[PDB]
Amino acid sequence: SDPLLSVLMWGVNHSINELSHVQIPVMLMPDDFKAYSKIKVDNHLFNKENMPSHFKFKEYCPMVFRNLRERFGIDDQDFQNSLTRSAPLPNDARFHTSYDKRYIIKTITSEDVAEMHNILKKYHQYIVECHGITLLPQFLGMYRLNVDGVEIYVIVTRNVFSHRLSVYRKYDLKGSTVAREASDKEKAKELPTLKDNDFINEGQKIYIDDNNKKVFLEKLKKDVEFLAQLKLMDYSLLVGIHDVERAGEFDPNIDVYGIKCHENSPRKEVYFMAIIDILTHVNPEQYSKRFLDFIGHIL
Amino acid sequence: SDPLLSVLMWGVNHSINELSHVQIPVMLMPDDFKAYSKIKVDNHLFNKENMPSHFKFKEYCPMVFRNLRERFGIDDQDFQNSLTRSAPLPNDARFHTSYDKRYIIKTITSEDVAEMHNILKKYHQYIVECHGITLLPQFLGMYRLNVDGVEIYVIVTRNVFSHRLSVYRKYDLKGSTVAREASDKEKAKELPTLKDNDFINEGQKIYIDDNNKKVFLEKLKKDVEFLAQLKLMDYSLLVGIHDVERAGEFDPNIDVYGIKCHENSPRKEVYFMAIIDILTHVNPEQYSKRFLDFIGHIL
Ligand SMILES: CC[C@@H]1C(=O)N(C)c2cnc(Nc3ccc(C(=O)NC4CCN(C)CC4)cc3OC)nc2N1C1CCCC1
Ligand SMILES: CC[C@@H]1C(=O)N(C)c2cnc(Nc3ccc(C(=O)NC4CCN(C)CC4)cc3OC)nc2N1C1CCCC1
Repeated sequence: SDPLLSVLMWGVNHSINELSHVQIPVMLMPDDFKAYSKIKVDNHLFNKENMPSHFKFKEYCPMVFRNLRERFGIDDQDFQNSLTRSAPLPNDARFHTSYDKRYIIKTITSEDVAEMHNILKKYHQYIVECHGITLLPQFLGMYRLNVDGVEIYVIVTRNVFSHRLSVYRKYDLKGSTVAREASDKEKAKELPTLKDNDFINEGQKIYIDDNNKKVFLEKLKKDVEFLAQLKLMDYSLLVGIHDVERAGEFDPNIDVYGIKCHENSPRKEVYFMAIIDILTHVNPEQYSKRFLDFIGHIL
Repeated sequence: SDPLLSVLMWGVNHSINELSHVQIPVMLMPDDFKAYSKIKVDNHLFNKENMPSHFKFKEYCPMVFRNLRERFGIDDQDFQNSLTRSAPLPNDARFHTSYDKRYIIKTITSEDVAEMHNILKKYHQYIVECHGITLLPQFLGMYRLNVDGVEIYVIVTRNVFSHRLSVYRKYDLKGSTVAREASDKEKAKELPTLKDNDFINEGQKIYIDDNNKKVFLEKLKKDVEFLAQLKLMDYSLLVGIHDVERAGEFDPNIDVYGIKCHENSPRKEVYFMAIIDILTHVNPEQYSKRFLDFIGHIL
């Protein structure tokens, strides 16, 4: 056990238990976007084996994230279990993934937390309008952890990749002018992280039918315009391919970002694509177009 | 809902959930008697309907009371349910009783808390030696509650009376020289609180067989010597009678203080007797003898 993780599991557990008692209305009030719950814990000569002795836990806008979870088809108990039944696994910007591979837990700066607060209402409204059908990150919770001296902020999102089906290739696409190539140290890992020019060079094709491709690009258009209108940029399209003839039917209700290949595909492939890395604030305007140009071409 | 109660239920719930994860050894260490766990909670614009916005909860020596509960045959989950499933009921020195009538919850002074800390180790050792078979109060938990401005201390004990069988008469016996009579305002309540001279005047007899009477007085002797040796005094014998031919078999494993009447008793009676009010610190020495003289006579 690493203390900051134990506090997170402890905290998510506590937070979801509290909410289970709250009466949940259909609507959020404007105050729900300014809300939080803090808990400070001090154990003197008690419970040394599991928890640290002195820790704080803060949940931002618990009602908003409760409402978002349900809008994204996530039940609070399942969300609880996925984060609590067993520890989240590391990858060390480092991230953790829930033991069941459903959720990602990433450390963010206080600046990112400030930007999240800044866009949360508009983000929530967007999710309402598109009925939760989007390629944007699905934000599920946001927390502050303190363990004697160290303060960190985390956000929780839905995993873009599958919780069963492995992924043998991964891309990260921005469609920028500034030459985007991968480095060689990455290449030597179980799954590297290829970039723009690796794609427009290793002759990578995505075999999805002309309907699936139409829906996707329509979504992508709306999402990216929303991102641009908030003056956000430097986001990527995360692309991940699962070869069936290596490890292939999936659950579209769990692996919500999956798209099957069309019938004429050279190999049985499942694609996982969504937008990631949205919280940084040449400009945002053309970045969106430049992003849309690129993806329209490569797909 | 009265806020201080909600905090207590909340707090007992939280505390028992924490312990459920702790590995419980057979032995307590000396540090366990100096231990505690504090939790401070701040909700900003959140959860107004159930909890107060700002409260603190402190549990003293959680390991000791965990150990005592089990020694008194109380399971932590049942204890939890009894205090949490529905609110405790008032009687307003005021007290509350769990909704299932199993437990008493009384407010105490910081001075009482200090005295409890002072005697807890010796008290625990006494419970070990008598294998939990005693007429002393069964202390099950001790807490501090804060709700914005107001700080209170509570202790939890097992109810001397039954959780089913009603009680139509109640005495409170010290066996003092100083004339002990009841007042008339008490008499007009559903169950008054009669005192020494009400007993040695209304010709009250306790019809228990000569064996039951032998065991009881032996216990009483040991208990009271223990109390005296801690320089404690001003405790009473709480006596409560249940007439079967008004409202009578009981569970000796729940109503642990009950004694059936012998076969020749004029009416079918069940007696509930135990020591109460021990935490005040002419002297303690003879008070014990004086107490023992009286009870030997009246029983
Ligand atoms: C909130 C961060 C952001 C985001 O916005 N969302 C929505 C997101 C959703 N899902 C994922 N999923 C994964 C993305 C990359 C990897 C990956 O690179 N895995 C390798 C596997 C082999 N080896 C152990 C080394 C690492 C694994 C993922 O989950 C299995 N990542 C997301 N990211 C990324 C993660 C942190 C920065 C970008
Ligand atoms: C920790 C306080 C102390 C103690 O040490 N123990 C062990 C204790 C264990 N059990 C009890 N039980 C009851 C004792 C008295 C009464 C009683 O007087 N009830 C009336 C009933 C009708 N009406 C609503 C008005 C009040 C009810 C009890 O439980 C049903 N009391 C105890 N007391 C006493 C309680 C506070 C001071 C003395």
